[PDB]
Amino acid sequence: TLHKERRIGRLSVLLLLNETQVEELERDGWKVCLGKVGSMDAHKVIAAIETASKKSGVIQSEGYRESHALYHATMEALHGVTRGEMLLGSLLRTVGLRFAVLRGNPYESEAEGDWIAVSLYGTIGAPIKGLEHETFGVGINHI
Amino acid sequence: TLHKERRIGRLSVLLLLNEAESTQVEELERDGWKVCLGKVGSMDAHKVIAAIETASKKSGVIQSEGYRESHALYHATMEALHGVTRGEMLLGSLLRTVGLRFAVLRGNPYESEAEGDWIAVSLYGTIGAPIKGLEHETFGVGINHI
Amino acid sequence: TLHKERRIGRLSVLLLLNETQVEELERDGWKVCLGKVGSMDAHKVIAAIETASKKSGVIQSEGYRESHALYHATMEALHGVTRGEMLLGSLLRTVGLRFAVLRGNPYESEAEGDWIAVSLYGTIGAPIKGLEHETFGVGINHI
Amino acid sequence: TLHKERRIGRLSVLLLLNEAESTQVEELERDGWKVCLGKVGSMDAHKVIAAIETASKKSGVIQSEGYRESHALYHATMEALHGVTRGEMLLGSLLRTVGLRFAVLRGNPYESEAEGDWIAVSLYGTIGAPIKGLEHETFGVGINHI
Amino acid sequence: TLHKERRIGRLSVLLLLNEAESTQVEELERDGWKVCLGKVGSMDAHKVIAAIETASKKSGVIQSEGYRESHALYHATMEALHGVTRGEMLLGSLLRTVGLRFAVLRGNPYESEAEGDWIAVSLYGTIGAPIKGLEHETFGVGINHI
Amino acid sequence: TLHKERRIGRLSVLLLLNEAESTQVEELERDGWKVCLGKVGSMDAHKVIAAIETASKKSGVIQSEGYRESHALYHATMEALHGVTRGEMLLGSLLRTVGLRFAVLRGNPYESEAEGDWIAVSLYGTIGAPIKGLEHETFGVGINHI
Ligand SMILES: N[C@@H](Cc1c[nH]c[nH+]1)C(=O)O
Ligand SMILES: N[C@@H](Cc1c[nH]c[nH+]1)C(=O)O
Ligand SMILES: N[C@@H](Cc1c[nH]c[nH+]1)C(=O)O
Ligand SMILES: N[C@@H](Cc1c[nH]c[nH+]1)C(=O)O
Ligand SMILES: N[C@@H](Cc1c[nH]c[nH+]1)C(=O)O
Ligand SMILES: N[C@@H](Cc1c[nH]c[nH+]1)C(=O)O
Ligand SMILES: [Mn+2]
Ligand SMILES: [Mn+2]
Ligand SMILES: [Mn+2]
Ligand SMILES: [Mn+2]
Ligand SMILES: [Mn+2]
Ligand SMILES: [Mn+2]
Repeated sequence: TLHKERRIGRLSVLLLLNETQVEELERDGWKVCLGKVGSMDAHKVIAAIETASKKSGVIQSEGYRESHALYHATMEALHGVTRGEMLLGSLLRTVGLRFAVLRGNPYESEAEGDWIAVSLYGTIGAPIKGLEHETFGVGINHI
Repeated sequence: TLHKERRIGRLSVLLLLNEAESTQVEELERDGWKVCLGKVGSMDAHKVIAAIETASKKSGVIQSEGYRESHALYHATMEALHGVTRGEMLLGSLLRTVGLRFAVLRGNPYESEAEGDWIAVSLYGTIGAPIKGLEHETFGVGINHI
Repeated sequence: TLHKERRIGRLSVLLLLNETQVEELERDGWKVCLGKVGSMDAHKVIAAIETASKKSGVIQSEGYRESHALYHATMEALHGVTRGEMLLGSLLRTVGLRFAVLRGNPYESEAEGDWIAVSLYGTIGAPIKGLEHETFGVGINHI
Repeated sequence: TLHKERRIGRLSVLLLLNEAESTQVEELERDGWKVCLGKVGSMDAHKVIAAIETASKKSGVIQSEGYRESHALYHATMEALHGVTRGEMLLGSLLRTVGLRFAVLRGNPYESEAEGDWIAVSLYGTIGAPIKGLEHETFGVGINHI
Repeated sequence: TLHKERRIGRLSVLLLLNEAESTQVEELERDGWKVCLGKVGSMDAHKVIAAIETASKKSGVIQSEGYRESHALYHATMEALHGVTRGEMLLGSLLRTVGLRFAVLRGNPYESEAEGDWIAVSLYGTIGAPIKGLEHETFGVGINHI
Repeated sequence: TLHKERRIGRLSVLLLLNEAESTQVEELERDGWKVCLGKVGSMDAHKVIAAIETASKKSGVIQSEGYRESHALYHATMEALHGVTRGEMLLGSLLRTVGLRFAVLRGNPYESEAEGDWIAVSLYGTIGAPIKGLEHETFGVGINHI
């Protein structure tokens, strides 16, 4: 059962859209990461979220287990951004994204352990400036 | 070019995530924005499409008669369900259910008036098993022209 | 190398859209089947094409090999009709379709054997009359 | 309701499959139809999207300036590539190539003028390995509102 | 680094395809593996998932309480179904059915004791028309951290 | 009806996972099966496909000339890749790579001599980040009539 006050998905988004909310979240038991990425190569958008998440202390740089949790969460977020085909550049479109990574327990029971949320917000469009609209994605996984 | 003050997607989400109590709906409307808000919980994805659709028709978000409007919204709803289902646009057949809250926002988000009106379909809620506690959050935003 | 005069895909479509072209095609070495299907259940659209194909002599009712060839071809056609999600009814949409099945060799070499083409044309829309547009699909497989 | 005389999809295909030599383009145009025709062969799917797009811009099928037009056509091209790729919208990364012919038709296909204008993207050609003979036919039709 | 002697994927599959007075489930358990075997035949995916989840909770492979382990086993099954369905995670609605045998394995397949527990869902059986003899083999394996 | 002794899927997989002075390829060939084994590691799907196709044509599993058998082996590989990629048939473009071992088997797995020849492509290895130790097992099997 989700704890009304710690819905990690909702929080990672509210954090992503508003222009230190991080301090507040960190004051509560949240591990938080933030970054920007503009690319037409999905692997760059993925490598950046991983690099940022490991740089800050959101997930362990050592081992595979947390990288697995984060990778799959990003994949679930990239789904909301690409809507059907997980392709950017190859389908003549590129993204300018802002992302947010949260790690912690969103449930009432302490036995649920930590979970990780990957959130993406920005524009998706043609390889030109004024040719795009908003794109959103949120990935949630157990870690 | 886009607007810092009129990003239909961002806005539509803000309204979706906020519980109370103030009227963020009044603000958007007063500002040339057609807005809809409803909540749907189903094991059938078609019920979620119908729900949003109908509400978008009662509240003059889109036109009740015709198809051109109902079409731009169908794909918006669809593109919103991708973020929600992430891969397989299936719920009950995949032993999963959704408890959702939705927001349909219609209006032009561009600096240039020539871009015409657009519509966004944002979704939020939970996705998990048929049983109550087992689940986590699920998000989805769809932006179509109209 | 395809034989300019016997492009099975092109022929199954030209046959599907025009209001006996079948006789002519049959006069050449083509096995042809025709039918109509209106449904919100994909399995019905699939079972009809199979039933029609076996009734007429397009494929063998006996055995699995030809049913396999036809099933996969229909699946490839259903892709063009559903565009992304192979769902009709469950995604609040239904179809009224006309289909065409062709069997024969479309290549210059006789060693290419027979191939089978599944073609679909009609409307895809809401569970209401004047709320739809055209949908098309063509599946091609070796048999 | 639809028209027996103005089904943008059916028509767009007829023009695509016919080789000569008469001018079926003259007929459609004379009858309030924006029409485009080109051929593209690529191992890169983006080149097929660009090709159709650009031609639709040179020939005033859609508007060169703005986005609202370029958007309705992108999804049409996309929905057309589903019929072509059938599952994975990939070509070269899946060791396959396409030799295509495309037709972009813009105009209203409904009995009621209120439905506004629509655009269809039909594709036809071959899909097979990089080598010449190895391949079979491939078809795809995309219909978006605009 | 995957400990060459404890490759959870490979083992679960070998168990799955083994015709054997010789219990392999015994060895696997003597060694720290929690093992579960089953069989479910159906034209409904949600029944296969359900069948695997219930067998897993009854035997001790995963916890009956809490979401965490259920979430882990769910996505793992999902990934195994991908191999079985190859494209469209649908059975009856695409006029096809499956007769599966299934293994679920839990343990640490790595050298480092920090990797913790992982889980593998493995499927093997047939897939084909509702009619008895028209079908061919199908296989699927999903691995996930738990 | 799948002849219990010649289940092409199961065999190809067992061969794939077998550590063995004991050649199984021998028995399979003594019995009418055309067998091919290989290994390809890469972050490019088109290389895996290519690798399988070349090995298959060099050894005699499929004809080097004509499209028919190539078309058969192509879709079969495609279906096997689905299990390996589970959702997105992409490797490097999704920051991941695979180290596969592969078997290709050709023969009639049915009782009736009319079913003719069928073909199975089976894959097993790892999938994970470009960096050495971060990965887990992956499996895939595609069956098709040839
Ligand atoms: N609007 C498109 C992206 C795009 C590319 N070019 C123009 N638009 C989408 O939904 O992804
Ligand atoms: N975790 C699943 C939903 C679910 C099904 N059962 C339990 N949870 C998802 O991401 O959609
Ligand atoms: N036009 C939709 C179908 C639909 C259902 N309801 C309205 N439209 C499509 O592309 O499939
Ligand atoms: N047959 C493949 C294309 C192909 C690749 N290589 C040979 N043919 C398809 O249906 O797309
Ligand atoms: N051969 C089909 C199953 C099937 C349906 N009808 C006949 N066979 C598959 O690969 O899923
Ligand atoms: N675990 C991923 C592969 C991966 C990419 N990065 C790390 N691991 C998969 O299931 O494909
Ligand atoms: Mn993984
Ligand atoms: Mn549509
Ligand atoms: Mn099959
Ligand atoms: Mn778009
Ligand atoms: Mn989940
Ligand atoms: Mn093919």
